[PDB]
Amino acid sequence: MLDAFSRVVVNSDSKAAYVGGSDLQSLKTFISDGNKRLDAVNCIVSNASCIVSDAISGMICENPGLIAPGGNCYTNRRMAACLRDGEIILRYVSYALLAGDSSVLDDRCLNGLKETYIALGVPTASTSRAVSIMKAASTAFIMNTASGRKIEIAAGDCQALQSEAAAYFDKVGSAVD
Amino acid sequence: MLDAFSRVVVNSDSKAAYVGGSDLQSLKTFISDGNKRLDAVNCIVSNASCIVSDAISGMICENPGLIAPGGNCYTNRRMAACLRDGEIILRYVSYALLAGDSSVLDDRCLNGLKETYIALGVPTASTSRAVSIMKAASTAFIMNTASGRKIEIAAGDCQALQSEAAAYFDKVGSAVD
Amino acid sequence: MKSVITTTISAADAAGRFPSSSDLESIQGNIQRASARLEAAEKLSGNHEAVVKEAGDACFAKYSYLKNSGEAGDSQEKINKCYRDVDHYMRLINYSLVVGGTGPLDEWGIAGSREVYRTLNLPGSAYIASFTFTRDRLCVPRDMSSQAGVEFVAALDYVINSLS
Amino acid sequence: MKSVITTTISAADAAGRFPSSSDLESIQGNIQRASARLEAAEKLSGNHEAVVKEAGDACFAKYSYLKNSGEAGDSQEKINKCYRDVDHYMRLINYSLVVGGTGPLDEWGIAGSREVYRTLNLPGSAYIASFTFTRDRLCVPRDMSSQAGVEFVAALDYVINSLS
Amino acid sequence: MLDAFAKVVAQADARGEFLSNKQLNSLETMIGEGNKRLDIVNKINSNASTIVTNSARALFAEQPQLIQPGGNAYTSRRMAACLRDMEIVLRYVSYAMTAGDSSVLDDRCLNGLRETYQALGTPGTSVAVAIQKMKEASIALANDLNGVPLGDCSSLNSELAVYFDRAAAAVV
Amino acid sequence: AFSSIDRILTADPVAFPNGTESVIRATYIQVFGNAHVMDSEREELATAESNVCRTGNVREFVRAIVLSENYKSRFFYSVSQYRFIELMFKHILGRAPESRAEYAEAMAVYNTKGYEPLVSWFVDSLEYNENFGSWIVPYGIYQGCYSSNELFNRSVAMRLAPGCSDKGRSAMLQYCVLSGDSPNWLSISKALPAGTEKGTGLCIGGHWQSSQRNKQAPVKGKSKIPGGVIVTE
Amino acid sequence: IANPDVSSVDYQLMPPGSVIVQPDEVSAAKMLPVSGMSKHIGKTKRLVEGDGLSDYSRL
Amino acid sequence: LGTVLGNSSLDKLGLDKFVDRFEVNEAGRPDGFSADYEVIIRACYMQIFANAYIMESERAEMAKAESEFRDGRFTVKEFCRALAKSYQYRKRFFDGRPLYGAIELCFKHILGRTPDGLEHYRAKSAVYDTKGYEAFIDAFFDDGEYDAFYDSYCVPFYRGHLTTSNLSMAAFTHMFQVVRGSSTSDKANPRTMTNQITLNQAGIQSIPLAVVAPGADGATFLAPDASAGSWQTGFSGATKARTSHGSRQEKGKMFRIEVANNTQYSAVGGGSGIKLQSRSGKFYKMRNMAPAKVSTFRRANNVYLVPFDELSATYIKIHKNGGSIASITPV
Ligand SMILES: *CCC1=C(C)C(=O)N[C@H]1Cc1[nH]c(/C=C2\N=C(C[C@H]3NC(=O)C(CC)=C3C)C(C)=C2CCC(=O)O)c(CCC(=O)O)c1C
Ligand SMILES: C=CC1=C(C)[C@@H](Cc2[nH]c(/C=C3N=C(/C=C4\NC(=O)[C@H](C)[C@H]4CC)C(C)=C\3CCC(=O)O)c(CCC(=O)O)c2C)NC1=O
Ligand SMILES: C=CC1=C(C)[C@@H](Cc2[nH]c(/C=C3N=C(/C=C4\NC(=O)[C@H](C)[C@H]4CC)C(C)=C\3CCC(=O)O)c(CCC(=O)O)c2C)NC1=O
Ligand SMILES: C=CC1=C(C)[C@@H](Cc2[nH]c(/C=C3N=C(/C=C4\NC(=O)[C@H](C)[C@H]4CC)C(C)=C\3CCC(=O)O)c(CCC(=O)O)c2C)NC1=O
Ligand SMILES: C=CC1=C(C)[C@@H](Cc2[nH]c(/C=C3N=C(/C=C4\NC(=O)[C@H](C)[C@H]4CC)C(C)=C\3CCC(=O)O)c(CCC(=O)O)c2C)NC1=O
Ligand SMILES: C=CC1=C(C)[C@@H](Cc2[nH]c(/C=C3N=C(/C=C4\NC(=O)[C@H](C)[C@H]4CC)C(C)=C\3CCC(=O)O)c(CCC(=O)O)c2C)NC1=O
Ligand SMILES: C=CC1=C(C)[C@@H](Cc2[nH]c(/C=C3N=C(/C=C4\NC(=O)[C@H](C)[C@H]4CC)C(C)=C\3CCC(=O)O)c(CCC(=O)O)c2C)NC1=O
Ligand SMILES: C=CC1=C(C)[C@@H](Cc2[nH]c(/C=C3N=C(/C=C4\NC(=O)[C@H](C)[C@H]4CC)C(C)=C\3CCC(=O)O)c(CCC(=O)O)c2C)NC1=O
Ligand SMILES: C=CC1=C(C)[C@@H](Cc2[nH]c(/C=C3N=C(/C=C4\NC(=O)[C@H](C)[C@H]4CC)C(C)=C\3CCC(=O)O)c(CCC(=O)O)c2C)NC1=O
Ligand SMILES: C=CC1=C(C)[C@@H](Cc2[nH]c(/C=C3N=C(/C=C4\NC(=O)[C@H](C)[C@H]4CC)C(C)=C\3CCC(=O)O)c(CCC(=O)O)c2C)NC1=O
Ligand SMILES: C=CC1=C(C)[C@@H](Cc2[nH]c(/C=C3N=C(/C=C4\NC(=O)[C@H](C)[C@H]4CC)C(C)=C\3CCC(=O)O)c(CCC(=O)O)c2C)NC1=O
Ligand SMILES: C=CC1=C(C)[C@@H](Cc2[nH]c(/C=C3N=C(/C=C4\NC(=O)[C@H](C)[C@H]4CC)C(C)=C\3CCC(=O)O)c(CCC(=O)O)c2C)NC1=O
Ligand SMILES: CCC1=C(C)[C@@H](CC2=N/C(=C\c3[nH]c(C[C@@H]4NC(=O)C(C)=C4CC)c(C)c3CCC(=O)O)C(CCC(=O)O)=C2C)NC1=O
Repeated sequence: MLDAFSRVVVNSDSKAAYVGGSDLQSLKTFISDGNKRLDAVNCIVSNASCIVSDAISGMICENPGLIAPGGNCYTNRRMAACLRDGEIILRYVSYALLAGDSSVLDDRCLNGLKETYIALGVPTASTSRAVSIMKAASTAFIMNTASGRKIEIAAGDCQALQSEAAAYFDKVGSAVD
Repeated sequence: MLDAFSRVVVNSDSKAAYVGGSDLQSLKTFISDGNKRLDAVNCIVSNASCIVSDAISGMICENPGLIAPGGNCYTNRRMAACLRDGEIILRYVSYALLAGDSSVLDDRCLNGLKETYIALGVPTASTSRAVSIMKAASTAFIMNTASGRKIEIAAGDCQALQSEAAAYFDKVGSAVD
Repeated sequence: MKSVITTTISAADAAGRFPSSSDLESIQGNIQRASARLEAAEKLSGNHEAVVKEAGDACFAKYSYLKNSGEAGDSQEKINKCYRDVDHYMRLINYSLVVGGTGPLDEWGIAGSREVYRTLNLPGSAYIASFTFTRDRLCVPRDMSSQAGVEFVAALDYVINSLS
Repeated sequence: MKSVITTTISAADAAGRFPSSSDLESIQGNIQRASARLEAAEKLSGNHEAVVKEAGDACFAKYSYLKNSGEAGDSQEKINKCYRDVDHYMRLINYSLVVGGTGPLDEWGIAGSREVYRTLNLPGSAYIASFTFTRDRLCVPRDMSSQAGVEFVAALDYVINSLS
Repeated sequence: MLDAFAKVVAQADARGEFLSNKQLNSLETMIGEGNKRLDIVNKINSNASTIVTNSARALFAEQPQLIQPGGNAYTSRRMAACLRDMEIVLRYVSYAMTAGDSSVLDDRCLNGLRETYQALGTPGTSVAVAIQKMKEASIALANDLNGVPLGDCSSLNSELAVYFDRAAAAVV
Repeated sequence: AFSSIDRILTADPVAFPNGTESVIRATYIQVFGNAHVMDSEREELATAESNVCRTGNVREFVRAIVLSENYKSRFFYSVSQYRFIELMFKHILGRAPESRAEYAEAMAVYNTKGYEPLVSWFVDSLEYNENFGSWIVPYGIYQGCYSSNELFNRSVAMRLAPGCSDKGRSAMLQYCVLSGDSPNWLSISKALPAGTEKGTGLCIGGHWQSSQRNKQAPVKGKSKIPGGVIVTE
Repeated sequence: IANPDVSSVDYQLMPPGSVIVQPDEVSAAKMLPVSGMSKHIGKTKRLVEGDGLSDYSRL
Repeated sequence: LGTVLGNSSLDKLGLDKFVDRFEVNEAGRPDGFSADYEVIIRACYMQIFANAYIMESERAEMAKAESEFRDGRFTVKEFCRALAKSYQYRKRFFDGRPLYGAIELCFKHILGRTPDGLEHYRAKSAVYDTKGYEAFIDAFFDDGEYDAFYDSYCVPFYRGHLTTSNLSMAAFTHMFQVVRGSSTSDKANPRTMTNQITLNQAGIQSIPLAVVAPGADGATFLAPDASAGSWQTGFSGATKARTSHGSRQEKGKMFRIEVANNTQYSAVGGGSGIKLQSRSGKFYKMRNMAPAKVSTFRRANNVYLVPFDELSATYIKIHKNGGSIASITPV
C-alpha cells in the first residue's frame, strides 16, 4: 500500500542515499499536477452507480448466456454478488487513482483474484469484459466526454491522467485473465 | 449554415491565412465527385416518403407497445405527428448531403431536440430505432441495393459518400440519445 | 433449501442426535399435506402460460408509465424480460410448492433481490400488482381443491410479503 | 460523524499515538477548502425554498402516476410529506456541506434508508428525479463561486449514488 | 502476441465488428511514425552491452552489498545470473519498443517477475534501481542526435520511458 | 406541417368580426401577459379603444398599445433591455427569437433609430402579417415543423404556464439566446397545454440516465451486415 | 421460406361470393394488451407457447 | 458437489455445515432445563476445538468454566476465552506446533479467518514474545475484530471465505486450505497435524494457492515444496513453478495442472492391467533393459506446466497413468 512518495523513498532507501534532486523533481511534477488528479477522482467517484450499472448490464447484453438458467447470473443472489464485485473493482481503481501507484490495488484485490474466480466458477471472460466497459466509460467520464453528463471545469489537458486510469483498468482486466 | 466550402474557409479564418494547397486539394476531391453527391441526393429524395413509411411502420412492428393504449403512437394525432417528424428528420439529412457539412443539421433540427422529446414525453428507444431504420434503408437506396427498386445509373464506387450519410444518421440517433 | 425434512434433519444434525420420533412426526405431516401441495403443483404446471400472460397484462393494465420512457420497459425487449421474470416467479412457486417449504423460492428468488431491483431501477410495486392480480384471480373450489387453493395463496402471499 | 478531523483523530486514536504532522496537514487542507464549502452553504440556506419547490415540481412533472389512487402523493398531505422530505434532504446537504464530509448526510439520511423506502412503498427513482433536476439546473459562474458549485454537485452526487 | 495492429484486430474480432475508418486513420498514423521508431530500436540494440555493463557497475558501486560474500550477486554463477537478468529486461523493452504495444513485455517478462524474485530471495528494489539506471542510460542514448536526420521524437521517447517505468514498477 | 396541437388543445384565435369587447379584452391579455390592468390604465388607453371600436385594425391596435406609456412604463422602465427585447418578441409575435442573429437584428434596429422604429419593425414583419394580419389578435401558435427546434423550446418556455405575469420573474432566455443552449426541460414542460403528457421523457434511473445532451460527446453508430457490424465514425 | 416470386392471385376474378375474410379476434382490447406481448400484432406473435415443433418431417 | 447445480457454489466448496448459527437468545439464567445451552456449549467446542474430539473424562477438564457459562458469569466471548486458555487448548494447538502454526490455528479457532499478511503474524508473535501465552490469547479476543464481528453473545464462525471481511484473495484461498469440510478435524488433514505449521511459505508471502474442493477425486494434493536456488541452496527437482516466464508462452497461455494420486498399480501406460517386464514378476521399468528397482512415479503428486496447445495431450497423459487431476489454474 504505497503511492508515489513511498515508492521514491523505498527505492532511494535500497540505493541507500538521500532523496536527491531528480526524484524530488518528478515528485514536484506530481504535486503540481495534484488538482487535476483530485478532480479526476471526483469524476469517477461521483459516477459510481452509472459505471457499475452500465458495465454489468453491458456484460449481460453482450453475452446473454449469463442470464440464461445455469449461468452465473441466473440466480437472483448471484446477480447481487455480481453487482457487488463490479462495485468493489471500481472502488480499488479509484484508490489507485488517488495514490498514483497501484500498490494498493495489487496487494489488496488483484492478488489471488483469478484463482478465486476459478474456484467459484466465475467465467474470466465476462469479468474481463466488465472491466473493459468500466474502462471505456470511466475514461469517458474522466475526459468529460460522457454522452449524458457534461459538468463544467476549467479546460485543460488530462491525457496523461486518462492513460494512467486506463493503465489501472488494463491491469485489472489483464489480472483476471 | 455552412457547406464544405465554408468549413474550409472558417477553419482557415482562425489562423488568418489563405486557403493554400492542401485544403483546396480536398475541396478539389469534393468537386470531382459532385455528380455522385448529386445522384446520391436524388436517390434519397426520390424515395423519401416511402422510406419514412417503411421506417415508422417498422418501428411500430418491432415495438407493438407504441400502438398500445398509453403509448405515444396511440391516437391518430399522435401518429400524424410521428410521421411528420420522421419526414422532417429525413429532410434535414438530405440537406446535410447536399451541403457536405452537418452545420445545417446541427443548427436547424438537432439543437434542442432531446429537450423537446423530454418535454413532450417521447421515448428515446423509439426515436433512435426509427432513425436507425431510416439509416439502413437510406444507405440501401444509396448503394442502389433496394429489394424493391433498382434504378439505372453509371457504375462507380461510392463508399465514402455512403459512410458520410451514415455519419449524419448516426449524428441524429446519437443526438436524441 | 428449506423443507420439513431438511429443517428436521439439519436441526437434529445441529443437535448431534439420531432422529427421534419428533422428526418422524414432522415428516408425517409432510406426507399428510403432500396431496394438496401436489394438486396445486399439477394445476400450476397445467396453465402456467395463461397465468403469466394475465399477470403481465394486468401489470401494465395498472401501471402505464412503465412504457412512458426509460423508467420500466419502453421496448419489446424489456417487456420480454418482464414476462420472463414472472415466468421465473411462477416456476419458483411451483418448485416451493413441490418441496413444501419456502426454500427454493427464498434462495433462488428472494435472497439478495433488493440490490438487483434497487440497482436496475426495477419497481417492486409492479411485481406486487402482478401477483395480487393472480392472487385474486384464482377461484376457491372452481378448479383446484380448497386446501390446494390455500397452499397456493399462502406461497404467493409469501412472495408479496418478501418483496415489499 | 465523518469529517477530515474526525477521521484523522479517530485514526491516530486507533493507532495510539499523538497526532503527527500528517493529521496536521489534513486539517490544513480542511481549512483550505473551507471557504468554498461555506460559500455553498450560505447560498443554499439563502434559497432553499425555491430549490425544494423546483425539485418537487419536477419530480411530479416527471412522474404523474404518484398522484392517482393508492400511490403516494395522491392527497395533499402526502405531497406535503414529499416536499418535507426534500426539505430534509437539502438541509442534510447543507449540513454535510458545512461539515465537509459526508458524515451527517450518511448517518442522518442514508443509514437504514432502504428498509424505510422499501417498507413504506416509496420509490427511490422519484427522489433521484428530484436530485438530478437540482443537479442539472445550476450555473457555477452565475450563482456560485467556481469551487462552491463543484462542492455542491459532489455532495448531491453522493446522495444520488447512495440512493439507488 | 499483440502488435498495435494485432491488438486492434483482436478487439475488433472479439466484438466481431469491422474496423471503422477512424481506426484505419490511426493505423496509418503509427506507420508514418514507424521509421523513427526503428531508429530508436536500432540505437538501443546497438549499444546494449554498454547499457547493461555500465548500469551494473553503477548498481554495485552504489550498493556494494551484493558483491560481498553472502550477498546475492556473490558467486560467479550468481553474478552471471544477475547480469543476464538485466540483459533480459533490456531485451524485452527493446521488443515492446518495436511492437508499440506493451503486451509482449508484460506476458513474457514482467507478469510474474516479482513472484520469482520473492521466491529466490532477491531484493526487488535493487532490481528496480538497476532498471532505473538502464532507463537513464537508454533514454540519454535514445536522444542522441548522432548519425540521424533531425525532427521531433519526443513522443517516442515518452513511450519508451513508459516501458522502462513499467518494468521498474513491475519488479517493485 | 401537421400542427398537432393547433386546434385540438389550444383555444381558437380571437378574430375580429365577433363582438368588439371580447376582441379588446383578449388583446389586453395577449399584448400584456396577465397584466391585470386597472381603472386608470384603461382610461389612459381610451383613444386606441376608440380607434378599434371604429375600425378593426388590430394591427394598429397593438401598435398603439406598445407606443403607449402603460406598456412603455412597466416593460421599458422597470425592466432591463435584454428582457425588454425578449418580452417584446413574446407580446407582439407570440414567439421567441430563433437565433442570435435575429436578436442582434432587433437590438441593432433599436440602437440605430429608437423605440418607435423598433415597434413598427415588429408590427411590419412579413411573418407577423402571415400569422396575424390586420384582423386577428396575437396569440401563441402551434405550427409544427418550425424553422428551428430552439424556436419551439424558447417560445414555449417564454409562453408561460396559465397565470403568467412576467412582473415577478427574471429573464430566462438571455444566456439561452447568446449561448444557443435551449432552456430547462422543466419550464418548457410547465408551459405546454393540458394532455401533452408534460415531461414524461427525462429518462432517469440506474440505467439510461442520459440527462443532458452533451455536444462534445463523440458520435458512434453501428449497423448489422450478415457478417457482423460496421461502426462508422 | 415459401415465397412466390412472380405471382399475383387476382381476387377480383373470383365469383362474387367466394372471397371470405376472417379475423381471429374481433376486438380492440384483446388484440393488444397494454404490455407488448401479442398473439396477433407485431413480432411479439413469434413468442407464443406451443408451435415450437414441426410436423413436416413426415415426408 | 461442484459449482453449477443448486445455483450455489459455496455449499459444494465444502462449507456446507458452517452456515448454521448460534446465539444465546435467552436472557437471565437457565434453571431446570439445559437443552439450549448444551447445544450452544457443544457449538463452542465444535468451533474452538475445530471439531477435535473431547472425551467424557476430558469434559471434566474445563468443567468449572462450563459451569460458569451456565450462570451469569461469562458471555460466550468470555467462555470462548476460558475454553481457549485451558490445558486442553494448550496441549493440542500450542504445545505440538511451532509458534507460527499455533498462530494460524488460533485464527481458525477464534476468528475463523486466516492471517493474510506477514504483519498479522508480526502483531501476534510480538505480543506472545513480550508477555506470554495468556496475553497472546487476550490479544486475539481483546481486539475490535472479535467484538465487531461476533458482538459477545454469538459463537465464532468461519468468515474467512466471506466477502464482507476485507481479507485478501490470498486469504480466501488460504481459507480453503485451512478448512477442509465437516469431517476434517484440527489434526485430521495433513498440512496441520501436530508438528506442521500448515501454510508458512504461502501465508507469509501471501501466495494464493488454489482450491481443490473436498472429494470428487483428487481431494488430496499436498503439493511438494520448492527451494530457492544457489543462495539458500535448493533442490530444483520437486515442483513446477508458479510463474512460467517467456520463451514457452508461444503456443497458448500456461496452465498449472496438479495431478494427485500416482501409483505403480495405477500407472499402466494406457492399457489396462499392470505390465510385466520379465515373463515372471518384475514390474518396475527396465532402465537400460536391465532390471531396476525404482518406482515409475517417484513422489506421488507431480505437477505439469503446460501451454494451451499442448493441453489435450497432457490431459491424455495424466489419464494414461491413471493420475487424477486436483486442479488446473491458468498462469
Ligand atoms: C448512466 C451511465 C452513462 C452515461 C450518463 C452516459 O452518457 N453513458 C453511460 C456511460 C457510457 N457507456 C459507454 C460505453 C459503452 N456502454 C456500453 C454498455 C451498453 N451497450 C449495450 O449494448 C448494452 C446492452 C444492450 C449496454 C448496457 C457499451 C457496450 C459501450 C461501448 C464499449 C466500447 O468498447 O466502446 C460510454 C462511452 C460511449 C459514449 O457514450 O460516449 C459511456 C460514457
Ligand atoms: C478537494 C477537492 C478538489 C477538487 C475536486 C479540485 C477541483 C479544482 N480543479 C481546479 C482546476 C483544474 N482542474 C482541471 C481538471 C480537468 N482537466 C480537464 O481536461 C478535465 C475537464 C478535468 C479533469 C477530469 C484543470 C485542467 C484545472 C486547471 C484549469 C485551468 O487552470 O485552466 C481548481 C482550481 C485550482 C487549481 O488550479 O488547482 C479546483 C478547485 N481541487 C480541489 O481542491
Ligand atoms: C476485495 C475484492 C473482492 C472481490 C473482487 C470480490 C471477489 C469475490 N466474489 C465472490 C463471489 C461472487 N462474485 C460474483 C460475480 C460474478 N457474477 C457473474 O455472473 C460474473 C462471472 C461475475 C461478475 C463479473 C458472484 C455471482 C459471486 C457469488 C458466487 C456464488 O455464490 O455462486 C466472492 C466470495 C464471497 C461472496 O460471495 O461475496 C469473492 C471473494 N470479493 C472481494 O472481497
Ligand atoms: C441535377 C441533378 C443531377 C444528378 C442527380 C446527377 C446525375 C448524373 N450522374 C452522372 C454521372 C455519374 N454518377 C455516378 C454515381 C454513381 N456511382 C456509383 O457507384 C453509384 C451507382 C452512383 C452513386 C449512388 C457516377 C459514377 C457517374 C459517372 C459515371 C461514369 O462516368 O462512368 C451524370 C453524367 C455527367 C457526369 O459525369 O457528371 C449525371 C447527369 N447530375 C446532375 O446534374
Ligand atoms: C430467478 C428469478 C429471477 C427473477 C425474478 C429475475 C429478476 C431480474 N430481472 C432482471 C432484469 C430485468 N427485469 C425487468 C423487468 C421489468 N420491466 C419493467 O418494465 C417492469 C418494472 C419489470 C417487469 C414487471 C427488466 C426490464 C429487466 C432489464 C432491466 C434493464 O436492463 O434495464 C435481472 C438482471 C439480469 C437480466 O437482465 O435479466 C434480474 C436478476 N431474474 C431471475 O433470475
Ligand atoms: C394455475 C392457476 C390458475 C388459476 C388460479 C386460474 C385463473 C384463471 N381464471 C380464468 C378464468 C376464469 N375464472 C373465473 C372465476 C371467477 N368467477 C367469478 O364469478 C369469480 C369472480 C371467480 C371465482 C372466485 C371465471 C368466471 C373465468 C372465466 C372468465 C370469462 O371467460 O369471462 C383464466 C383464463 C382461462 C380460462 O378461461 O380458464 C385463468 C388463467 N387458471 C389457472 O391456470
Ligand atoms: C431525516 C430525513 C427524513 C426523510 C428524508 C424522511 C423520509 C420519510 N418519509 C416518510 C414518509 C413519507 N414520505 C413521502 C413522500 C413521498 N410522496 C410521494 O408521492 C413521493 C414518492 C415521495 C416524495 C418525493 C410520503 C407520501 C410519506 C408517507 C407515506 C405513507 O404514509 O403512505 C417516512 C415515515 C414517517 C412519516 O410518515 O413521515 C420517513 C422516515 N423522514 C425523515 O426523517
Ligand atoms: C443554494 C444553491 C442554489 C442554486 C445552485 C440555485 C439554483 C436555481 N437557479 C434558479 C434559476 C435560474 N438559474 C439559471 C441559470 C442558468 N442560466 C442558463 O443559461 C444556464 C443553463 C444556467 C447557468 C449555468 C437561470 C437562467 C434561472 C432562472 C430561470 C428562469 O426563470 O427561466 C432557481 C429558481 C429560483 C430563481 O429564479 O433564482 C434555483 C433554485 N439557487 C440556489 O439557491
Ligand atoms: C524470460 C525472462 C527471464 C527473466 C527475466 C529471468 C528471471 C529469473 N532470474 C532467476 C534468477 C536470478 N536472477 C538474478 C538476478 C539478480 N541478481 C541481483 O543481484 C539482482 C537483484 C538481480 C539482477 C538485477 C540472480 C542472482 C538469480 C539467481 C538467484 C539465486 O540463485 O540465488 C531465475 C531462476 C532461474 C535461474 O536461476 O536462472 C529466473 C526465472 N529468467 C527468465 O527466463
Ligand atoms: C532499417 C533501418 C532504418 C532506420 C534506422 C531508419 C533511419 C531513418 N530515419 C529517417 C527519419 C527520421 N529519423 C528520425 C529520428 C530522430 N529524431 C531525433 O530527434 C533524433 C536525432 C533521432 C532519433 C534518435 C527523425 C526525426 C526522422 C524524420 C526526419 C525529418 O523528416 O526531419 C529516415 C528517412 C525516412 C523517414 O522519414 O522515415 C530513415 C531512413 N529507417 C530505416 O528504415
Ligand atoms: C383622437 C380623437 C378622437 C375623438 C375626437 C373621438 C371621435 C370618435 N367618437 C366615436 C364615437 C362616439 N362619439 C360620441 C359622441 C357623441 N354623443 C352625442 O350625443 C354627441 C353628438 C357626441 C358628443 C358631443 C358617441 C355617442 C359615439 C359612439 C357612437 C355610436 O356608437 O353610436 C368614434 C368611433 C369609435 C368609438 O366608438 O369610440 C370616434 C373615432 N375618438 C378619437 O379617437
Ligand atoms: C424543425 C424540426 C422539427 C422537428 C424535428 C419536430 C419536433 C417536434 N415534434 C413535436 C411533436 C411530436 N412528434 C412526434 C413524434 C413521435 N411519435 C412517436 O411515436 C415517436 C416517438 C416520434 C417519431 C419518431 C409526436 C407523436 C408528436 C406529438 C406529441 C404529442 O402531441 O403527444 C413537436 C411539438 C409540436 C407538434 O406537435 O408538432 C416538435 C417541435 N418539429 C419541428 O419543427
Ligand atoms: C413488421 C415490421 C417491419 C417493417 C415495417 C420492416 C422495416 C425494415 N426495412 C428494412 C429495410 C429496408 N426497407 C426498404 C424500403 C422498402 N423496401 C423496398 O423495396 C421498398 C419499395 C420499400 C418502401 C416501400 C429497403 C430498400 C430496405 C433495405 C433492405 C432491402 O434490400 O430491401 C429493415 C432492415 C433494417 C436493417 O437493415 O437494419 C427493417 C427492419 N421490417 C419489419 O420487421
